[PDB]
Amino acid sequence: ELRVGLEESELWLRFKELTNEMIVTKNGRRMFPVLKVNVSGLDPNAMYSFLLDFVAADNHRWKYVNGEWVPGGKPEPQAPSCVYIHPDSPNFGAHWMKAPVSFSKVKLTNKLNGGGQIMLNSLHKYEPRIHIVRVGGPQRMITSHCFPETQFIAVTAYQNEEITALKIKYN
Ligand SMILES: CC(C)N(C)S(=O)(=O)N1CCO[C@H](C)C1
Repeated sequence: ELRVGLEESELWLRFKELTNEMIVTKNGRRMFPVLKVNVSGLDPNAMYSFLLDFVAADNHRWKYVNGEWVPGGKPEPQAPSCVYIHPDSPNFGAHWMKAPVSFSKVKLTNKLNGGGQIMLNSLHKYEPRIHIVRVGGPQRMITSHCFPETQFIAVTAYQNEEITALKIKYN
């Protein structure tokens, strides 16, 4: 059976219990912590691409009000995020299972850009999600996995200084 697991969950849970924030910039900012995924149960000889997107967890704008995050009154439909292709893609099952798949080079932006960068809406809450994509033929398959532990609000600067401190402590 194809098994997907989060590497360093105990660390992500420190961020999650404070409400996690990720910086977005015009040119794009890399994530900390980095999403790292443990994958077993692939065909070592089959061909796969690893894809990363961000699901809007709710339809609301969030704001830091008197030391705490609160959702706004007026929900809007959240268009799905664009997909980031892991740069090792496409690759053999063996490549993906030999070490954690690390999305260290994805950059989160707030502006529509040349490409590479993934544009998110600031003050929206996101749930990272991967798609493992077995390419070509009649054996083609997608398996998707969400990482609730890795939820964050996109921000142009940190609001909760406890997050600022954890980011620095562990970087
Ligand atoms: C676009 C193309 C290169 N593919 C990844 S596919 O094999 O035709 N394909 C797309 C949907 O997911 C499955 C893996 C089947």
